Amino acid sequence: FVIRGLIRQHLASNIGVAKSQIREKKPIVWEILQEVMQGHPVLLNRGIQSFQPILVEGRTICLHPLVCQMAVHVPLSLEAQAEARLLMFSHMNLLSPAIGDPISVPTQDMLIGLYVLTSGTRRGICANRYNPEPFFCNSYDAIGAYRQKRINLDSPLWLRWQLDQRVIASKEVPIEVHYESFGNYHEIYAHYLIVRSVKKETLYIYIRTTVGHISFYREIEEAIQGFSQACS
Amino acid sequence: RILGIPWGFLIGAELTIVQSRISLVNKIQKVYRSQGVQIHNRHIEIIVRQITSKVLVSEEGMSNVFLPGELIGLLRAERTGRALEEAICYRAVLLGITRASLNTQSFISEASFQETARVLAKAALRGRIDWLKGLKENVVLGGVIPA
Amino acid sequence: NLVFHNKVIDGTAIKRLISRLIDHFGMAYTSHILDQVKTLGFQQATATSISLGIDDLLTIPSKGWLVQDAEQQSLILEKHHHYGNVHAVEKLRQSIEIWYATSEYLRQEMNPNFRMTDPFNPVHMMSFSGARGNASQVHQLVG
Amino acid sequence: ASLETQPFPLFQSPASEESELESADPDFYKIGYVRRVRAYGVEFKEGPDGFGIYASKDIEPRRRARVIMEIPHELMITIRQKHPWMFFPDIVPIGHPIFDIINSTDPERDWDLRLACLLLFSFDREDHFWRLYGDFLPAADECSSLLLATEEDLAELQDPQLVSTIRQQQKRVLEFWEKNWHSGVPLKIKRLAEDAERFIWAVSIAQTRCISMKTRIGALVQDLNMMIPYADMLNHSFEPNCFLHWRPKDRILEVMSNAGQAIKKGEEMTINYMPGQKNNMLMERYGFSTPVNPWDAIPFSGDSRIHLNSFLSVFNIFGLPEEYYHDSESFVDGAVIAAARTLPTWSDIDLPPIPSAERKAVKELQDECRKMLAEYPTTSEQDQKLLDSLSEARTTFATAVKYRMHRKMFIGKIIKALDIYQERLL
Amino acid sequence: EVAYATFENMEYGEDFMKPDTETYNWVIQAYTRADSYDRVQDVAELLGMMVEDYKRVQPNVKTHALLVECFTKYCVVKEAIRHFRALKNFEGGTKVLHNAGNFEDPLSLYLRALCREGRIVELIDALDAM
Amino acid sequence: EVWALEGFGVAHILQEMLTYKSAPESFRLLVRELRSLALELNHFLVSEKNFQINRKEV
Amino acid sequence: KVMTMDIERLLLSEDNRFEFVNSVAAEATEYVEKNRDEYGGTKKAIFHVLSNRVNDLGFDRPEAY
Amino acid sequence: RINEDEFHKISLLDCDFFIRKPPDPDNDVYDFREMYVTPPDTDIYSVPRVLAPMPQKYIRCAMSDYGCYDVTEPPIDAPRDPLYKSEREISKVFLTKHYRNRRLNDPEFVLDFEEIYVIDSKTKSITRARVLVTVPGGRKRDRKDDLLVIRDNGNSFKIIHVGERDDPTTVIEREEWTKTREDMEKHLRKLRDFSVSNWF
Amino acid sequence: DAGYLTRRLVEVVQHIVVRRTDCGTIRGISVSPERIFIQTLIGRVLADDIYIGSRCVAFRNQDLGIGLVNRFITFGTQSISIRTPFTCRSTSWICRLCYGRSPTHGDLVELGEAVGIIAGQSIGEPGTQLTAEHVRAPYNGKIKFNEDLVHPTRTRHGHPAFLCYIDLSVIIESEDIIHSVTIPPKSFLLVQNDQYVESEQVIAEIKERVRKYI
Amino acid sequence: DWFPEEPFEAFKEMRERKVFDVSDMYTIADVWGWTWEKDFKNK
Ligand SMILES: C[S@@+](CC[C@H](N)C(=O)[O-])C[C@H]1O[C@@H](n2cnc3c(N)ncnc32)[C@H](O)[C@@H]1O
Ligand SMILES: [Zn+2]
Repeated sequence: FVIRGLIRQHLASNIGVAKSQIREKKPIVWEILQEVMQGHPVLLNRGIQSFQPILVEGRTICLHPLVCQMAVHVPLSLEAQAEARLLMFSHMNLLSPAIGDPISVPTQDMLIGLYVLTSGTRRGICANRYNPEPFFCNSYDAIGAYRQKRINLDSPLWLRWQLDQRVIASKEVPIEVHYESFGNYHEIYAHYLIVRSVKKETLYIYIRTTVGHISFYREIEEAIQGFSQACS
Repeated sequence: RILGIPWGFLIGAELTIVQSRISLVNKIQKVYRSQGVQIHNRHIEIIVRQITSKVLVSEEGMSNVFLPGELIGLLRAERTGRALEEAICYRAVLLGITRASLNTQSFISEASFQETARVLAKAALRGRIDWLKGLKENVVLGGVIPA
Repeated sequence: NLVFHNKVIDGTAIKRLISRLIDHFGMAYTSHILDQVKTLGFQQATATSISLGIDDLLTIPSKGWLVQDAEQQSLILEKHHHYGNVHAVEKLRQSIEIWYATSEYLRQEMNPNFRMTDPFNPVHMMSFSGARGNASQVHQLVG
Repeated sequence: ASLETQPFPLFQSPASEESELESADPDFYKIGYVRRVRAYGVEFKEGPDGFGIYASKDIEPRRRARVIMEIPHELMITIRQKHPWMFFPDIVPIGHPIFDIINSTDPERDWDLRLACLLLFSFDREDHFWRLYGDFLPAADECSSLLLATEEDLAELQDPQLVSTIRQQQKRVLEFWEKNWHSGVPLKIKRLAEDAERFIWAVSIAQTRCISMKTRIGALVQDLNMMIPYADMLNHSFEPNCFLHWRPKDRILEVMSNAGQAIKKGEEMTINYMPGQKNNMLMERYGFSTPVNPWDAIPFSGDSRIHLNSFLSVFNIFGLPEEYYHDSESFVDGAVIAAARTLPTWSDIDLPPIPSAERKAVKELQDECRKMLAEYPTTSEQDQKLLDSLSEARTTFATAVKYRMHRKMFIGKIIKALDIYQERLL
Repeated sequence: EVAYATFENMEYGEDFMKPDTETYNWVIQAYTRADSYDRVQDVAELLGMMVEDYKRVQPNVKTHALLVECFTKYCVVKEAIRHFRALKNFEGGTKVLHNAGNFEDPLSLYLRALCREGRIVELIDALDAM
Repeated sequence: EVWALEGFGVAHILQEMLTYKSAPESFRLLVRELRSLALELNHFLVSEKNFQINRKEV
Repeated sequence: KVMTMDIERLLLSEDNRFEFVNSVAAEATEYVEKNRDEYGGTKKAIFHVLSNRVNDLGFDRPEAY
Repeated sequence: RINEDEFHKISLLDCDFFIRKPPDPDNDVYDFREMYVTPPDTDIYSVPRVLAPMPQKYIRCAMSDYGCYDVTEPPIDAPRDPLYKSEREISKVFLTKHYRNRRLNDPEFVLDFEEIYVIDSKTKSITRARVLVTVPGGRKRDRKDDLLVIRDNGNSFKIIHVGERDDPTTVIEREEWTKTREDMEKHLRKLRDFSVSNWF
Repeated sequence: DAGYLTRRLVEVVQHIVVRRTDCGTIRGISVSPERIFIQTLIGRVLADDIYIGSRCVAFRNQDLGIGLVNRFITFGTQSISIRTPFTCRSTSWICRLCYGRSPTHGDLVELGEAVGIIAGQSIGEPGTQLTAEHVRAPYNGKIKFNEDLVHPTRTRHGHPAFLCYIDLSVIIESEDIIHSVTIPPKSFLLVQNDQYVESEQVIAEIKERVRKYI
Repeated sequence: DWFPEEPFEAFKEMRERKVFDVSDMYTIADVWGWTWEKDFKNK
């Protein structure tokens, strides 16, 4: 395909000249090799799965950790290249067929990272020496306060959950409610607070959470948004 | 004895084969389940369908249609038992894996598996036709895979 | 779309999440969502550390008493085996079974001990999340 | 915006009384967009004739048909066309009295009553999409379906057979309501249609908006009658630029613009509700008529006949009788195609038309058409006057007037067609 | 095999393409006149499938004639006599089984089978049917 | 790997990997050695149009 | 990056994945027969087929994205 | 049986209560005699278990729900079924008298926390809350500064001065602490040395 | 062992391909009564309708989704009849309905899918992975029980013990309160009427034939 | 799970499980209407 590329650019007049330039390994050869590799898939074989190669520095083949002496193969015909790209990609095969079990699930460091990411607050006796938190109006204010070292990853905070649908719960009745004489009341729960009134309506939920939990939710929401950006 | 020669063989095969299927699906999947290595039954059931696929014609089944000891599919045996009066008789057989292969009509799938010389000798004496279908017998011929 | 968790990601919980994502969005979204959660996991693992030290491992504190118990019984039985009160098969079966019993207890009290008394212990998080080291392997280090 | 109640279609457009296509309320699209509806290159517009879909951009031609809309199955309503009643959004709880009522319908005569029961139940089922969508359905005073008419309108319909069929439909509906909304029904039924007007409205909507298709729900290939909350806003045409199509993997109804057709900004996106039904059938079910209806018929009994093939060629009509179409090669339209399907006609292998006897036949059939027009008390343009100015926009009455007018206008086009055919036969 | 491929296309297709009696006749004819191999088990399978289709397929003259052809070209006379005893009820059944005297002659083969197998009380019935 | 590729149904890659990347000449060897054992491994294909029994080049 | 969502869209469009991929291979080989421009550099016939088909779906993707 | 045209349909989780109402522009007034309970849509009625003295006169009340949330989190089928569902489960309702039956817009509008009626979905029952008042002044105190705390699954009611109100943070912290203290004792008790150890 | 098993299974089922939409089978495998009752149904197709009274709840050749199985187990509809591969009319190929939901999609399995070899692999490769309770004193204190209620025995270890075939209540007089423990029938109580017991000490316990040489 | 050892109870299970029932017990003499064959076979 490098020879065919050198013919396509007319930089070699015959296949022997193309082979001679390939032997000379001049930068032109690597530019045409980058042109050839662009959009051409290859099979990797341990266990046999196909990927888009990208020309990389060094000499040892580089593989993605979740897809991880691998052998390498080029599909030669156009029908084979089509079948490879449309059937044989990891995108097409995220499920193990034996029951339909997701293969690529976060594992090793990432999972324990996510575990710590989602460990969040120290609870109760582990958090206060004796028996007896900021509010953030949106999650980017909380992340900003974390970056500015006003709060730590483990530390409890309140986020205004103005998307006041989709509140998570444990089927637990309110741990406490406060009613003001003027008919506002606050419901306090082990995980969140709701301010609502007999006149007017619910003002806001405030969820008691951590920078870690916020980041876990936000980076998935922003991954969905980043993918669906192309839907525009 | 209870159902006589027109039906007793057919329903005896049916009851044997369904009991066997239930027993094999249980005894096999019970291992995986007790080991916690879960699997869907639809993968086991194709193998058990092959193990219980055949019946054999017994001596009292000697006929010009089927000879004794011949192995025929359960569908073939049921349908010919409905259709013909020609002394049809058969009994279910639990064809083990290594005997479901070497009794798979595409002779290349037999020969390239095991007993290659014996398979080829019989099939050449039988003049057998492998009407090429299925995958193992197609990759040898370098085909497009009938799948 | 997805519910806010406010709860720790167990390996079973993330298996549920990823399966539900594949079933809801198909491959199209989930192959990006999971590939970004990779980077999130790497980031938070790098900001943390899961380093293991000689006193990050954490022998269950009553092990000494339990071993002394199993030791004293064995000594008494060995004494009584010399006296001809106990035959060799009973002594053998004690030597097997009382130490198997102790080893099992020591395992069944390893996880509660971490979760109640050192929740953020490295090998606790390693085994309870399922990253590396089965509970048996952690116990064979610790217990 | 996954909440709220009472969004409505601004009634500034249905204010034609003093004497045109403003955008629909953005919430009308938003309630879909939040629920994975997508409109591509089209806009909902609100005329005094209600909603329509219009192209908001010029769309280039494409080799396959091009998607213009996607509606997800979760927002639809469905009844099985054949006896074993099942609901694939499965709104109705098992053992709900609605299932007993819906079973008491005739398997094939009363599909509209079944759909009306589902529609009403879907207005009662909170946080079903139609709880919000019902505000955008035409109310009982603005629906065109003649099930809401009365004798004051049907006297203006002047079509006794169609009057009789409308009367039978109304009788059937009201008898069903009286039988199944008697005082003994549970409150969770009586609250669906506490009066006859609510039920006859629901039936009129079910009739005017029922799509039907063969579909695949997973493995099950099946016949459904269904309501699709944004494909039912497509207006009828017998020359449609779009068609509905089903995707079973993600259970999407596509609205597809026809392959190889370009379309223009402001063009109405239309579909062929039922192919091959006379205007009286469109009045019976949907409650409208169109003058270019290429399947309409005329009660000719004449032995005068015209050379069919010459009638085609003088108007450059092409194709088989099931297929007749017109091309670029300009008054020729669906009414002339209807004429070719309807006039007493003769044909022979190659034999030419008698230039004299065809003019004689033209004269005879023209005087037949003239006496047919003379059977009405008024001309076409008198009804045009009675529609360019009108007392109160009484929708059923205006629909009956549109019907009569369309028929006369048609027969007029028949006269003009025979005139131009004779002249252009030279 | 090339006929049975179409039959297998039909029998496991949509209802509008399910085999009819003629489809069974043509595939039984294909098997019974095969050049090179024993087809009796296939013909018996096809017959059993036709019986399994009893709600939709009923036999005709040509079906019984082809089956008598099969069960007499191969020595299966105890079943041939039964199919001929059914063919008896159709006028011209023996004309069809004579098949104008080509593809050998199934009627002659049947009469010879009855002769050499001594089934004369069936042979006189075949002669009366002729 | 053959089992995996044919599991994906990705059989043109399987054909490439098993034939022109190195009837195929190895099937020619197979038939020739059986033909040397005095067995005629004979390959036919049947014309769908004409029923003609075309003998393959083997 | 994005092109595989188009692939998935077309996989979702066509009623058989294998028949879809067969039709893509057919379209590419007929393209490379009806046109004999070399068309083999930074853009590839498979991506061209996917692009043209998603453009038929109405989506603003350029030839080989 | 009974019609609902003049009844408040107080929908709880396990049943709907029907409470007769007089006409008022705000629909704000309750009969507290014509009490009925109905399975969620069964249109069948019986008198609920009144467990307390109830006012035999038309009076006006605010209403609020002591419901939990629950994440139904159902299994999802192929047509993009939503990977979450969450719904309010009204286990209990509070009806709070208005002081002097003042209307919501009156300048001196105050909730009369002395008179709270509690409706329980699962015992199908009505009760009058035995609230405790911590405020100095008995019946003649300024009621604008009163704040009601409800606790113990809505079984405990305490009127406290507005200033005192514990912060939500310290409430949750104190509940976590009083839980984890008992869990930690229940764990440490298995050790031999527990009998000779200090809380530390 | 795993490698041999995989080779043999694939060689047996190399020919099962989804060649047809519907073999037209008129029969099904019956299923009736729990996680196994789920897994045996999910992604099958019904061989026959199911009705709950007059309410039709599922129809022939409909897919079993989780909601339908949940309805079935809610309303007790036994005899759920499903088109398993055993129901199919061919042994040399399978039709997509008799296989049901795809191994890797939400819709039916796909015509041409090598579900045979997929099954063979999916069974062979997991082959690589295949391979009395003690009651203990929860508190320090004094054991108390009426030891006349229980039979004397010699334990497997030669220790004397009591063997009990009743619900026995054992008190532990701890330093704070009279804790208690329930001992089930058929159990070896290793302790005695007034023994001092220490926390986590075992208090009760609830072939080959081999030569031992002295 | 096992079918009964007694054949008749095994037939009752065959009915109840619908693995085999009397409606599948049919043959040509009962299918193509060869009502005469009753008079031939048993004599
Ligand atoms: C499928 S419903 C659409 C609902 C309608 N857009 C509305 O505003 O409620 C068809 C209705 O649109 C109108 N309609 C249908 N076909 C039409 C046509 N060809 N020209 C004008 N109006 C038409 C009639 O009032 C008919 O009841
Ligand atoms: Zn099947």
